[PDB]
Amino acid sequence: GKCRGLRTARKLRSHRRDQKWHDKQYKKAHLGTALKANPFGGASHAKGIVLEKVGVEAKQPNSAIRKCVRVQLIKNGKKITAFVPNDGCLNFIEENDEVLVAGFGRKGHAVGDIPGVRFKVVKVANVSLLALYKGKKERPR
Amino acid sequence: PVARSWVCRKTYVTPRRPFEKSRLDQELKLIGEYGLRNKREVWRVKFTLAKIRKAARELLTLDEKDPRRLFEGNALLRRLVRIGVLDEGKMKLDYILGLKIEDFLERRLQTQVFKLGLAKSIHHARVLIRQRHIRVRKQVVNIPSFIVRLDSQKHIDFSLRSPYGGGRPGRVKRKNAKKG
Amino acid sequence: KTTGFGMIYDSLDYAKKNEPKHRLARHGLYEKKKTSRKQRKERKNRMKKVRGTAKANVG
Amino acid sequence: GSLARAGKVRGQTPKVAKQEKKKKKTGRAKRRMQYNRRFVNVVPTFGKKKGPNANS
Amino acid sequence: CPEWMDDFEADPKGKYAQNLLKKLI
RNA sequence: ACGGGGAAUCAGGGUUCGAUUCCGGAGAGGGAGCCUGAGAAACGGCUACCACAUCCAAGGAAGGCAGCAGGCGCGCAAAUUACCCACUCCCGACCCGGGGAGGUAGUGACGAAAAAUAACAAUACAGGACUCUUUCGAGGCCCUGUAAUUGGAAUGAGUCCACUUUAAAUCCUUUAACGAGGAUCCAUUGGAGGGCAAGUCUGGUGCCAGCAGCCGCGGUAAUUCCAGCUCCAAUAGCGUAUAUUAAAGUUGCUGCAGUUAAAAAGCUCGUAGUUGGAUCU
Ligand SMILES: [Mg+2]
Ligand SMILES: [Mg+2]
Ligand SMILES: [Mg+2]
Ligand SMILES: [Mg+2]
Ligand SMILES: [Mg+2]
Ligand SMILES: [Mg+2]
Ligand SMILES: [Mg+2]
Ligand SMILES: [Mg+2]
Ligand SMILES: [Mg+2]
Ligand SMILES: [Mg+2]
Ligand SMILES: [Mg+2]
Ligand SMILES: [Mg+2]
Ligand SMILES: [Mg+2]
Ligand SMILES: [Mg+2]
Ligand SMILES: [Mg+2]
Ligand SMILES: [Mg+2]
Ligand SMILES: [Mg+2]
Ligand SMILES: [Mg+2]
Ligand SMILES: [Mg+2]
Ligand SMILES: [Mg+2]
Ligand SMILES: [Mg+2]
Ligand SMILES: [Mg+2]
Ligand SMILES: [Mg+2]
Ligand SMILES: [Mg+2]
Ligand SMILES: [Mg+2]
Ligand SMILES: [Mg+2]
Ligand SMILES: [Mg+2]
Ligand SMILES: [Mg+2]
Ligand SMILES: [Mg+2]
Ligand SMILES: [Mg+2]
Ligand SMILES: [Mg+2]
Ligand SMILES: [Mg+2]
Ligand SMILES: [Mg+2]
Repeated sequence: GKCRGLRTARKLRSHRRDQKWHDKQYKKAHLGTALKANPFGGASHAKGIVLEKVGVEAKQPNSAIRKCVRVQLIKNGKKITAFVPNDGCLNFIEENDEVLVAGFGRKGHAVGDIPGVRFKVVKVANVSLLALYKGKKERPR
Repeated sequence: PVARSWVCRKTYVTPRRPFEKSRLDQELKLIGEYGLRNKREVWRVKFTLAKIRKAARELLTLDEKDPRRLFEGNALLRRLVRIGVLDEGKMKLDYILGLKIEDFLERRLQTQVFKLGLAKSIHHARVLIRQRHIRVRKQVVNIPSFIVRLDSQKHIDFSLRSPYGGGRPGRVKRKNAKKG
Repeated sequence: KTTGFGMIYDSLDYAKKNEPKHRLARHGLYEKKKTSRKQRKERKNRMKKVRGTAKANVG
Repeated sequence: GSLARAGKVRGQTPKVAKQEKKKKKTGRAKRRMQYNRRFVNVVPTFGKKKGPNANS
Repeated sequence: CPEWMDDFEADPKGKYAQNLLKKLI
């Protein structure tokens, strides 16, 4: 059982922080290795240069080709695979063009079918992908 | 450094469960019955009632002879009686916990304008208020969410600069009379 | 209704002594200089670069 | 895999123009209609409570 | 609706089971 | 990691944030050393060295925006090279001069408050309740709506005189004149299998394209994709990414667990620590 005496505050506090270090989320947030290894560097979004268009096999129970792009982040040069969400949207992207990339939705964890992919393209050449998809804006020339 | 103030509040809170049949139906009933624009007005009234209930609950746990309890309980009861939500014969603190949202919704200028017969519907009442046809005492009131004080209720008129009260025809009457 | 403030002075000379200049200008009893803040500031900083009498020779 | 099929289905979908329609009420008046549709005059009841979009 | 009970009982574990159960309650 | 006053969330206990307008501290590209002064180790003072960098007639000279604007760069990420000392106050020899302190506008969906996008009458009815009659009917009391059916009323969004505002203006408020039937003066953003509110309607595709936070949907009859129609959630706002809080009694002081789900040291001794039997009016 736990100590319960009136003079046990230091024991309780020290035990709580030591055991707190055994929590996955707490250790991830406070250890500093996760932030160092994060390609975004703790940012919500990032900007990168499209290196090549790639097709990724969907996971086994469902068969499909997910259209992604290899991007090189400007701020640190790290290379990333980012998912281009809607259909035909890969045709809006060219080679060696500016792209704004965001997270995929689960804090650096792969989402759904696409394996080892945790980023999605938000902007292509400073115009939103949604606007291009819905015909609100056209690709700048 | 500037000479500005930054005190501000949120007047409503949002429900934790966004989609549930009972809450949605009850809110829609209130909106339709009192001619409200959206659910934010319902949540605003709910928030004021919740703050009042929280203050009353804080006061109840105090001692009956505690001067703070006496002072702020008297103030709260007098504020609630003054706007017409509470009855003077029910001026005990616990009765505050018996108040409902419809009591606060009935004291709006929109519903009172409808009840006094100045308008033939709650929506007609809202458009009458927003169109500067309604005055309270001598001040033309433009805000539907104007909680009418109990003493101020007897002075709600048609705003004698308006066509319905002051007999000056508006744009449409003037144009249609020029066509003759 | 409208609400404002008013002053009635015992004499016009007292008003000219005690009133703020812009309120006198509203009545036409005062006129402001036509220079700008930038004009005066640049003239001052130019005059700061010259010695005694030549200060009056720059404008 | 191959990226040649990238806008296939959206490309082959036949275009259908949106029909012209009246404007929908906004604000208090829209909420009024909804209140009238859901709470004012609903007499029929056969123990089913068909949804607002019961196509079948 | 009795049709809901029938469509659920035909395939208690199927593409439409969850919707029909939600309708039943 | 500048510290506090404080902020977000929160039943109770807590967790997280606090560069940021108030108080205190530090610094003026990096160190160091000083003059003057009541008060600096002052940088919109000076003297050097280090790093940058300006003009040069090549001998020399001059630098310090983490002040206000503004530019570059960095980036996911942030406004005008505007007007004024009229207000608040400060400085001076001073009732008088000065103040990018400060005030006023500009940009501004950070965020917070209020709040339009229609109301009514008549018809005609899906119509319904209410009502007598015997079924029709009658019931013309009350309500709702296809109403591209009618009808006049009311308005501010705009345009725009004049005041008022103000240092001068702008805005708001006040008032002339004009200003609404698709009142086209036309609300959007997300969804419609479950979680979770709302279509196993129609057309296209056919494990493709894609959707899908999770479970899953798609392999020729797709309630899930691409669209039409319809529907619903919030609404002048609503999606998305990320940090964080509640949910988490999944850090457990309140208040968790350790036979088999993760878990009691192989066993005993033992310092510190923690805890420690009655009893005194
Ligand atoms: Mg630091
Ligand atoms: Mg801190
Ligand atoms: Mg700070
Ligand atoms: Mg910092
Ligand atoms: Mg300070
Ligand atoms: Mg210093
Ligand atoms: Mg610098
Ligand atoms: Mg120094
Ligand atoms: Mg400087
Ligand atoms: Mg200084
Ligand atoms: Mg600057
Ligand atoms: Mg840039
Ligand atoms: Mg910003
Ligand atoms: Mg001044
Ligand atoms: Mg002065
Ligand atoms: Mg300033
Ligand atoms: Mg402007
Ligand atoms: Mg936003
Ligand atoms: Mg707001
Ligand atoms: Mg106006
Ligand atoms: Mg839609
Ligand atoms: Mg659809
Ligand atoms: Mg759902
Ligand atoms: Mg449902
Ligand atoms: Mg999604
Ligand atoms: Mg779905
Ligand atoms: Mg938490
Ligand atoms: Mg809890
Ligand atoms: Mg557990
Ligand atoms: Mg085990
Ligand atoms: Mg053992
Ligand atoms: Mg011991
Ligand atoms: Mg003892």
